[PDB]
Amino acid sequence: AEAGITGTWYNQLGSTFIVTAGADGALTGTYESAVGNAESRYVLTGRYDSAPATDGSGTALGWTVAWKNNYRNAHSATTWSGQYVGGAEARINTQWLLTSGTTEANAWKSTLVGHDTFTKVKP
Amino acid sequence: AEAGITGTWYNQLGSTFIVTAGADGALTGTYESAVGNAESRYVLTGRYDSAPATDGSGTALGWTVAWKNNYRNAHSATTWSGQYVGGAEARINTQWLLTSGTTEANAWKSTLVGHDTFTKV
Amino acid sequence: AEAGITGTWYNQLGSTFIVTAGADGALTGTYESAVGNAESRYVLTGRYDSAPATDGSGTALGWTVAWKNNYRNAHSATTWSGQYVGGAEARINTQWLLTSGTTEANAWKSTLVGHDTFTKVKP
Amino acid sequence: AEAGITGTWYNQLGSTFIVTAGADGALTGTYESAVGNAESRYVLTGRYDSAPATDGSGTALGWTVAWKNNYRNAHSATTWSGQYVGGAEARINTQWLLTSGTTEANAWKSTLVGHDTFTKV
Ligand SMILES: O=C(O)CCCC[C@@H]1SC[C@@H]2NC(=O)N[C@@H]21
Ligand SMILES: O=C(O)CCCC[C@@H]1SC[C@@H]2NC(=O)N[C@@H]21
Ligand SMILES: O=C(O)CCCC[C@@H]1SC[C@@H]2NC(=O)N[C@@H]21
Ligand SMILES: O=C(O)CCCC[C@@H]1SC[C@@H]2NC(=O)N[C@@H]21
Repeated sequence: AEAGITGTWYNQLGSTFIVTAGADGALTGTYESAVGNAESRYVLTGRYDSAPATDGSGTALGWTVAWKNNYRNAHSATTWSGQYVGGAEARINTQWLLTSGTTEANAWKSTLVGHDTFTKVKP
Repeated sequence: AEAGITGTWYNQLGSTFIVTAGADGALTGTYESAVGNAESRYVLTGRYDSAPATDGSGTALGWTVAWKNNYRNAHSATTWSGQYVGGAEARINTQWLLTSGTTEANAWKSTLVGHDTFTKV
Repeated sequence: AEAGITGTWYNQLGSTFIVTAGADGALTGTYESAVGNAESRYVLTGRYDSAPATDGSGTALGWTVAWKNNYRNAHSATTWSGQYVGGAEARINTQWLLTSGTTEANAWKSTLVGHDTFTKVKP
Repeated sequence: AEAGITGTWYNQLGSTFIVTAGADGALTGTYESAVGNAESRYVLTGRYDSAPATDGSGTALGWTVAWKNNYRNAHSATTWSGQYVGGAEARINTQWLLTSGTTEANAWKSTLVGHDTFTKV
């Protein structure tokens, strides 16, 4: 649900995700990573299922962050694909892909894969 | 500059991707899939490096599509992560993650992974 | 190390992994999954770095299980790629790919991706 | 039966894969990579469906290579998961995970993902 997704979330690495879920299925906010070639906040944009199933299923969503802001440019972008599970302890479970720009030759080693779990902070 | 990312692209499955790249890094557009539980167009939003390195490297980017529109709701979302290479034959080489909303018990098989290559041909 | 890897391991889904690490970098054993179209034990084969780095790095390894035994055939195979971290609480952290045989047409949806963490049981 | 998996295959990077498939599902052989921190041949072991479905589907399989041999030790291992399709032009279509041994702090960037297509050409 939008209200459930909107808020401040943190993951196991200590990164911060601030997001607003719009009525049209949109997600906008900023992301701050605790690791990597990144500093300060970066803009994020994404989409989510604004009409999930009426059962105990998670709400599918995803977002992207290109790691360029006014202070650094890492020449990379990460996309997180996962689901939102609301409740007393709401979590967003994801798997992500991080692609770095490379020459054709090194293209075989351009993408990392991992997974992150986010916990919502009260409010 | 010289990022002919804006345009209509097609992938090996015959899906169509129409995007606009903004000077500061935004990507907006619509996606139409030739396969799956989808029909007509869906809204996409992403980001790209608006200042790629000045060496022979590609431009990293990514975008998301939540598979809900006025015709169907597949309760899933796909994110594509990859890089753009321009020139005579410009291509966008990606790897994607498709997550469906499941119950806890089926969370272990909620995500598919694949790769798509787009061209303007 | 071989001695450290050899043993019985379980993951968060309740699946069992019994393995022997050979001096030549080989892994052989059986796997029993708590979920899926599987029943009883399946043979597994893999390899590991028999000469890791002398630091606090994990030992890279991977193994495969084709889901066919004398009782079922799911027409699929899973490969786990990860690292072994030994110590008092040794763990094997992995990411896996599960490919199902399909017709060319449905090949775009043939592979699932996930991650599993294994805990070693005493002995 | 009719699984011409045994043989010498090559992928788009020019790497060579020589494998033998056993009647009960084992795969054994050697791998030589044209890229990376590797040189000469490495041992591979895997498994495949020795009884694939009798419809027009491919044969699922997978194999592992730990990148250590008498010449180099890259402290990494790659696993390829995919399916074999035979016929005039037989191919093995895969997705792979390459994990390097890291310290805890760098565990978040320990794994690369990619895709390789093999042919006997
Ligand atoms: O190093 C880079 O190229 C940019 C920073 C990447 C940080 C990654 S994105 C996935 C993972 N989750 C995080 O919170 N941070 C890392
Ligand atoms: O079935 C669904 O859940 C919605 C359609 C999914 C279509 C996928 S997304 C990745 C791949 N690339 C495409 O162009 N279409 C498929
Ligand atoms: O359903 C199938 O095709 C065969 C069983 C798959 C079980 C998978 S493999 C990865 C994950 N980890 C487990 O312990 N079980 C599931
Ligand atoms: O650099 C290393 O760690 C060892 C060599 C890795 C080579 C990889 S494995 C996947 C891809 N396919 C190949 O044929 N080679 C690269």
